[PDB]
Amino acid sequence: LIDQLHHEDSWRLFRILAEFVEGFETLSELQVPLVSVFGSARFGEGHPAYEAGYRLGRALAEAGFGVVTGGGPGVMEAVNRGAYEAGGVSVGLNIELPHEQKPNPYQTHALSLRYFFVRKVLFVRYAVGFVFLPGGFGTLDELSEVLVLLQTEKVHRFPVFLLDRGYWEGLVRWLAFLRDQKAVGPEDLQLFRLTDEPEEVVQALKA
Amino acid sequence: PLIDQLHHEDSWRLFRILAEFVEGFETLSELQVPLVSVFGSARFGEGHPAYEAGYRLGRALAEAGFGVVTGGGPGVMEAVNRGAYEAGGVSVGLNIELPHEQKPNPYQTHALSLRYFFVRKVLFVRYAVGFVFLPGGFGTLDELSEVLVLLQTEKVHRFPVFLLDRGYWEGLVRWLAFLRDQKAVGPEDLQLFRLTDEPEEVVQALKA
Amino acid sequence: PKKPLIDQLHHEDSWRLFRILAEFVEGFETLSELQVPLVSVFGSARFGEGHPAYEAGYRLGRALAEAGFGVVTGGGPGVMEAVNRGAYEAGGVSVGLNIPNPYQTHALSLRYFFVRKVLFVRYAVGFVFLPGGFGTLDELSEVLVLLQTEKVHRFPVFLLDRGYWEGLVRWLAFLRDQKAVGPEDLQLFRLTDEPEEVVQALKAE
Amino acid sequence: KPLIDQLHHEDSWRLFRILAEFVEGFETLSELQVPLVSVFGSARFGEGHPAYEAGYRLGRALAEAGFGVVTGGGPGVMEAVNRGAYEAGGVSVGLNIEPNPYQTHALSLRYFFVRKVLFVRYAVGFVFLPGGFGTLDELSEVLVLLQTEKVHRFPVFLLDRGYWEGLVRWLAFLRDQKAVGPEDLQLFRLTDEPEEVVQALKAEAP
Amino acid sequence: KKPLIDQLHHEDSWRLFRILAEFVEGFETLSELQVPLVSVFGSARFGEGHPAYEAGYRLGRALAEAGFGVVTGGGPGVMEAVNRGAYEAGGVSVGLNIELPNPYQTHALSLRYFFVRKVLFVRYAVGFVFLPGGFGTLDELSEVLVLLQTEKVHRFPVFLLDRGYWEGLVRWLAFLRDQKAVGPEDLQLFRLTDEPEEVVQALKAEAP
Amino acid sequence: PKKPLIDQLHHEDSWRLFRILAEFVEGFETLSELQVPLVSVFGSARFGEGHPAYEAGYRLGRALAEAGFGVVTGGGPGVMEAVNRGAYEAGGVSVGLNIELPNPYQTHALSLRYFFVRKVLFVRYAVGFVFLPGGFGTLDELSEVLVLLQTEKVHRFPVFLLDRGYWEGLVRWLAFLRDQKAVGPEDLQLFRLTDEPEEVVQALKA
Repeated sequence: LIDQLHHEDSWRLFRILAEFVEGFETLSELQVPLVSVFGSARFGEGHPAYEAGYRLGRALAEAGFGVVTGGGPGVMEAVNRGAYEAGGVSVGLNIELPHEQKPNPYQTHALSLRYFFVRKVLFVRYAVGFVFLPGGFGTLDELSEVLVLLQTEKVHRFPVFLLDRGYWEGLVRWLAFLRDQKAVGPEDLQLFRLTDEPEEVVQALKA
Repeated sequence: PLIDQLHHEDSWRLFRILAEFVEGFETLSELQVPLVSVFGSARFGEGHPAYEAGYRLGRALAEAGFGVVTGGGPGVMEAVNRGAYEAGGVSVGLNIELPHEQKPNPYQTHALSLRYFFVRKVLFVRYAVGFVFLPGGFGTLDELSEVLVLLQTEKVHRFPVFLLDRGYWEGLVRWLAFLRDQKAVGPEDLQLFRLTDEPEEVVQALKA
Repeated sequence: PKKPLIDQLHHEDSWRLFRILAEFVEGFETLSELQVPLVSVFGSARFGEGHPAYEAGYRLGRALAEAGFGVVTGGGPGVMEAVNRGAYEAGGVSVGLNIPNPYQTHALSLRYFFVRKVLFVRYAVGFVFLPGGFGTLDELSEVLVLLQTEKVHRFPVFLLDRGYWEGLVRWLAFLRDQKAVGPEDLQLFRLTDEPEEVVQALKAE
Repeated sequence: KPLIDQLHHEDSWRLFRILAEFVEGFETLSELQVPLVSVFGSARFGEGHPAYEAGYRLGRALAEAGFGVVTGGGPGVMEAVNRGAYEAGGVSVGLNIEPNPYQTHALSLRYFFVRKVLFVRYAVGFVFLPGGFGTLDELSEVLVLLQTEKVHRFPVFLLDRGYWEGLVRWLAFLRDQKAVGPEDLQLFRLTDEPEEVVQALKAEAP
Repeated sequence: KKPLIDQLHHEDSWRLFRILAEFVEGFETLSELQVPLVSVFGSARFGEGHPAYEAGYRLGRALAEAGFGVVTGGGPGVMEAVNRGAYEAGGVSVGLNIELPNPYQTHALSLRYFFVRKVLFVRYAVGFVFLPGGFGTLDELSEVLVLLQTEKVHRFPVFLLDRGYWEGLVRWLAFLRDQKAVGPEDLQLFRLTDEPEEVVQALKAEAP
Repeated sequence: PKKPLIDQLHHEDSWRLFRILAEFVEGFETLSELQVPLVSVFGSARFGEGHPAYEAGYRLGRALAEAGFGVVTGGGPGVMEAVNRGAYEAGGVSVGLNIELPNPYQTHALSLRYFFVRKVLFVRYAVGFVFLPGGFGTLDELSEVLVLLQTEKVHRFPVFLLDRGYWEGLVRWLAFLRDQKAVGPEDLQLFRLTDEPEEVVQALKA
């Protein structure tokens, strides 16, 4: 049987298990409500998405929320920074990639994960809401994931916001096409909300 | 006490999660044919273009010698499992347990029932030699965006990714091209997938 | 081909063990959430429609349901099916710990027999045994040991059909004569020919 | 508070204890390098009793024929079996339940169902001597497992014709009642001589 | 012919689960004891007749009568002396046996890993007594001193029986403090004493 | 108020144990993929630059890296840093098994949370072990090594104590243990005293 359980590669589960445990340990003991935030790892200082990210972080911490990001560069860094400097709780769920990049230096708690799926469960398990700033493959990845879990009711409902109407217009319309094709329910597009103001997102969560 | 702390951690959930991973590995590991993950709408039934196309793809892959792995649900997944099943090929369903349960189709040579989307998503890639996305909705988009990420960042081998039915994906691909003009995605990232109208082209690429 | 269940376990394959643990977790959630009092019943898997034990099984399930109790069986054919059927058709809560008859309100799907053994007693308010073979003797035997050694909370145990249990009960009296069992270990179970005497007894506790 | 009643779907640690016993038991038994015969008998019949003498001689002969013995590790007949095997230079295992001095290998278990798996997992044979509830409990489980094929097949022997007479005659009643298959009673053989048990086991082994 | 440690590999899951099992059983078994636990380690070679062995018995018994439970490495020699003394006195006698066990243990733990045994030795100890021994005893003593010095475990008195036997070692340790290799109060982590009675005496002076 | 590491181990918190198991996994992976022969080295964490111990450490590291060996230390300050620094600066592979809850001369810096995992990592791939003047930590590591070697719990490898003058008292006392018969005849041969890195290198070479 040595060959079977080998091709089974179950030993990979020790670390996967270590990652879940630490994650539950760390996130479950936080005292403030957690808001998961996402955005481009590539939009740095100056970029509208970065500035909006920093303002989002700041406002969330000053409202009592803690922020959970991938702890990477770009708007993630901006969001961690905004909440960090404001003194709020700032979590980073760092993913280990073949083409790394150091974790931003604005994490109150920093978790280092090897698997996206563990990182994904941790983004949802303790969230009172999710906010998506302009991003790329990774951001769409997270979004589509939350949409499914909500639409299918696998996880309790929670507010989902997409910041910057013009950036997301393209996706929203295709989703409307999906609704026209009857691929998604008649009320499924109301699972998320578009806005151009961070302040508006925070007010909505503050309730 | 710590009893409260351990309670908030809610780790007893891992027993089931682990059982599903272990069972999933034991099962898929034993299969002896290259496995192709296939996705499509759970709502487009018999008669619908996506369904017929799915039936043809399922049948073609089995003929070529591949086993198909789907979410075991209705619509295109059913058609894909059926095409494979009826051509005598290995047909796998990674059925997901939902609040408003859809019934598992009857065309699965191997059926697994999972409570967790993430476990199911892992089993979908761990043993795949390719991915085919047929018209679908939120469920399909979620699988597509996940695999694209895994390929873009290179966490898994760059196996072939196909999107069947050009006109259907047009909106998404154009928006992705916009993500490119914005530099939110790499210059070559749109080459991670191939858009096509011909099931034959997909099977041919996988055979090659 | 595929080996017997127990033999599929190898000291090398440790992760496989979590499949057993998860079965316990799931089983405990499923049965503990139920609020009706749960009475376990075991009996022959070969006595079908028209057999005395089957008819008795049907009357028992019915009476138990009529009384507000829930019944827990092995979920198979024979007197087992009779009991789930009698309870089920009377509007009672019917549970089956399946290793399946179509008379189950809650059908548990279990891979391991020993998890079932634990589930039969973890929430038991009583346990009734009807005419059966090895499986029934197996289950009765374990229940006596478990109670005799106090590995589980105490509950009444009834054996239905005096003539049928006769030989075994007498042999047990012999074991007591030999001093293999304690002075009052045979007081762990009660003998009766009436499903009504079983329901009365349980209601009285 | 009873062991079973302490089991809750949320108290993970109690579930890990079950895991721990499965791990240490499979690890210990699997590495033994002699065919393993399980033995069960009265915990109450100490030296002087005919079952004890029978158990002592059985373990002895077992050890001498190159078999290892696996008992519950308690007093009485179990002690006698371990002792007879131990004093003959043989491997002598005790699956102690939460212990006689004649155990070359001693396991500490809290969960009965785990011990029950370990009793049969590597069993090449199973012998039952005169006993009480514990003995009836183990025997009847082995027969169910052999009957429904939940474990590889292995011989089962009952020792002391006069003591098991009531139980056997009744199993015949069961077969006649047809609550048991035609050759299900054939799953075991009733005997008086421990030496033939060992002889028959050697015959069923190459 | 393979040493325990060399059999560990990141892919050999079962051996890592045995490590898991030893922690689970070790912590459960010891945590449930309702008597103050005092760990004792000494020569596995010195037998009946030798002072160390004799003193082990007095220690074992005196501890049991003062209401303390004893935890030893569970082997022969002085280890067995302590187990026997406490046991025959009706006290709680624990053995952390290593599968390289004396019959005087109220609870016998089967251990294969030296590092799991080391943790279990101090996890619940309210005192540690060291009798004349060899490599094993020095090893366990060094461990305790480092864990205490370093605050890796809660504090507890440490006693060394037989001022003569330990003479060479304590002076060398004194040399270390002279050399600044150790801190100003690190030699205070232990005390020499000639009779078991004294240790049980100093112990009785503890938590109210 | 938090407590010392060990006291944070509760019997009810079973899942937290996988963090330890994961640590071993990662540890075994990191170290086993290295191709250079790994020599574990231990010494005082207090003796810094200028202290004979530190200077001896630097030369030992240099000597081992130049001879082709990779060094493995606890990764801290004092003689540890000295050793890593000597090998690192000589272009050798420098490894530190750091307990993080680390000196700048490490090619590979492992981050460990459990000190007991580290103890296994110090010997699992050891081709040899060198101990320099130190205190409680060094003696603790020496003892464990001697015990694991004595009872053959790990493959044999050379153990060297550098600075005869400093180890004198300990070695003298150990000889006393042999007179007392607490240790075996050949047991003291498990280690060797030396006043120079070069003897260590010529030895490892052979």
